[PDB]
Amino acid sequence: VQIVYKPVDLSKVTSKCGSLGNIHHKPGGGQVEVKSEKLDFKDRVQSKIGSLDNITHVPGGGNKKIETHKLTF
Amino acid sequence: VQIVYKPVDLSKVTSKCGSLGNIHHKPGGGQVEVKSEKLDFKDRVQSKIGSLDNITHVPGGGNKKIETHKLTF
Amino acid sequence: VQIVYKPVDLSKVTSKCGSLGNIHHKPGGGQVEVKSEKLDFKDRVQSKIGSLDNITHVPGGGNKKIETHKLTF
Amino acid sequence: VQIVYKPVDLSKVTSKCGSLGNIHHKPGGGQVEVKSEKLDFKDRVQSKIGSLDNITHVPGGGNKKIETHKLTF
Amino acid sequence: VQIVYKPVDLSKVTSKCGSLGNIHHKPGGGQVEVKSEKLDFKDRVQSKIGSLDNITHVPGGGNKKIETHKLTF
Amino acid sequence: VQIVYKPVDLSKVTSKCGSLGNIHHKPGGGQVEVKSEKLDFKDRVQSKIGSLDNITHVPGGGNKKIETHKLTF
Amino acid sequence: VQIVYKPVDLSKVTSKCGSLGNIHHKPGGGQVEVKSEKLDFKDRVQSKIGSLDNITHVPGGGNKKIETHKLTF
Amino acid sequence: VQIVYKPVDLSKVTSKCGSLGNIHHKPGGGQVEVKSEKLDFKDRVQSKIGSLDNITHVPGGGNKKIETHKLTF
Amino acid sequence: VQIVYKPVDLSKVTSKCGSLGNIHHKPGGGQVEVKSEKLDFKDRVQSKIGSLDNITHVPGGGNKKIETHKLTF
Amino acid sequence: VQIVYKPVDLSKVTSKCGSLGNIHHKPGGGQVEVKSEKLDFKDRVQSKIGSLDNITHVPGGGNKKIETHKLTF
Repeated sequence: VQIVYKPVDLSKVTSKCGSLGNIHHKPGGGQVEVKSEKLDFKDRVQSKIGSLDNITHVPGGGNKKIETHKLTF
Repeated sequence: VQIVYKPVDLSKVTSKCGSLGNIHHKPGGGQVEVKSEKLDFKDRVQSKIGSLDNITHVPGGGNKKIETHKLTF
Repeated sequence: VQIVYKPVDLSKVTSKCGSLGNIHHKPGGGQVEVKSEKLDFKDRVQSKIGSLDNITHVPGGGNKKIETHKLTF
Repeated sequence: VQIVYKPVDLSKVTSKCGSLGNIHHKPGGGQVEVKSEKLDFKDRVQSKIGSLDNITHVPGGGNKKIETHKLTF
Repeated sequence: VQIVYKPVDLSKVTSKCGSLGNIHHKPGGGQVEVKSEKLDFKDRVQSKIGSLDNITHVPGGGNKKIETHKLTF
Repeated sequence: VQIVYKPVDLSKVTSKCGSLGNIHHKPGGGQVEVKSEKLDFKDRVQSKIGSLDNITHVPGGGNKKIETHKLTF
Repeated sequence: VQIVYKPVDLSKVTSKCGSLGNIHHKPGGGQVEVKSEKLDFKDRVQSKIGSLDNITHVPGGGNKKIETHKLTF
Repeated sequence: VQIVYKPVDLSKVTSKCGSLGNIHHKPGGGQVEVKSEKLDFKDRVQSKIGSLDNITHVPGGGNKKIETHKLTF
Repeated sequence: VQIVYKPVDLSKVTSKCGSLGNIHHKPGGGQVEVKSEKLDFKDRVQSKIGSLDNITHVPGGGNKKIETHKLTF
Repeated sequence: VQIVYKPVDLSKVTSKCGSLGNIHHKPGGGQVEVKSEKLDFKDRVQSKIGSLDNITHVPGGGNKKIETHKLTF
């Protein structure tokens, strides 16, 4: 068995941006309610229960390059 | 068995943007309600229950390059 | 067995944009309601229950290049 | 057995856009309601139950190139 | 068995941004409520219960490059 | 008074040239003579008097782009 | 009075040239003569009097971009 | 009075040149003569009198970009 | 009075040149003569009188970028 | 009076040059002669009188960037 694995990555990921300018995120307030009696969690549970998510994600360049190489035998 | 694996990636991912200008995200408030008695989670559960998601995702260049190489035998 | 795998990627993904200009996302508030008694989750459940999703996704260049190479024997 | 695999990708994906101009997304509020008693999920369930999806997806260049190479024996 | 693994990464991830300009994130206050009787957690539980998430994520360059190489026998 | 001045220039000025090849500029000699008695210069004079101009202007790409923006009140 | 001045220049000025090749500028000698008695210069005079100009201007890329922005009140 | 002056320059001025090759500038000798009695210079005089200008201006890339911004009140 | 002056310069001035090759500047000798009696200079005189200018200006990249910003009140 | 002056310079001035190669500047000798009786200089005189200028200006990269910012009141 002879294997060779020479992936040649080169990829430029360019993004210039001379300006972004003013931004405004001014919503109003809102309510949340959840009601139950009991529960039970098992084996890799993930659960957000009740939230108010206000975000302002502003990268001056936010290029997400991602990769996943993987071999197996 | 003789294998050769020479993927030659080169890809430019360019995105210039001289300006973005003003932006405004000004909604109003809204409510959420959930009601039950009980539950039970098992084996890789994922559950958001009740949320108010306000986002302002503004990359001055947000090019998502992604890849997935994979071999097996 | 002799295998050769020389994929030559080159692809430019260009997108210039001299300007975006003003943007406005000003909706009103709305309600959500869910009602039940019980539940039970098993084996890779994914469930959003109740949400108010406000988004402003503004990339000054948001080119999604994606790939998936894959071999097997 | 002799195999050769030399795909030569070159594809430009260009999209210039000198300007986008004003945009407005100003709807009103609406309600949602779901009602039941019980449930049960199994084996790769995916279920959004109740939502208010407001989006403003504005790429100054949003070219989605995608690929999928795949071999097998 | 002879294996060779010479991945040649080169990828530039550039994002210049001459300016970002003023930004404003001025929402109003909202409430959250959750009500139950009891619970029980087991085997890798993750659960946020009740939150008010205000964020202002502003990188002057926030390019997320990520990778994942992986072999196995 | 409200003025807005957003000229969006984009113009490519491309000129490839795979080769120019041999060139020869082999003229002969010539004479020049000027005769007078006196003179007098005033207020932004420009005067070449007597010259032998041999030039070989060979740009491998000599695209003259020029512009002139101008406002006034 | 409200003025805005956002000229968005982008212009590529490209000129590839794979080769120029041999060039020859081999003229002969020539004479020049000027004769007078007197003179007098005033107020921004410019005067070349007698010259033998041999030039070989060879840019491997000699693109002259030029601009002139100008305001006034 | 409110003024805004946001000129967004971006202009690439590219000029590749894989080769220039041989060049030859081999002219012959020439004479120059000027004759007068007297003179007098005043107020920003510029005067070359008698010259033999041999030049070989060879930039491997001689792109002259130039600009002139200017305001006034 | 409110003034804002945010010129965003970005301009690449690129000029690659893989090679220039042989160059030769082999002219012959020439004479110069000037004759007068007297003179007199005043108020910013500039005068070259008699010269033999042999130049070989060879930049491996001689891009002259120049600018001139200027305000006034 | 409120003034703001935020010029954002970014300009790359790149010039690669893999090689320049042989150069030769082998002219012959020439004479110069000037003749007069008297003179007199006043108020910022500049005068070269008689010269033999042999130059070999060879920068391996001779990009002249220049600027001139200037305000006044």
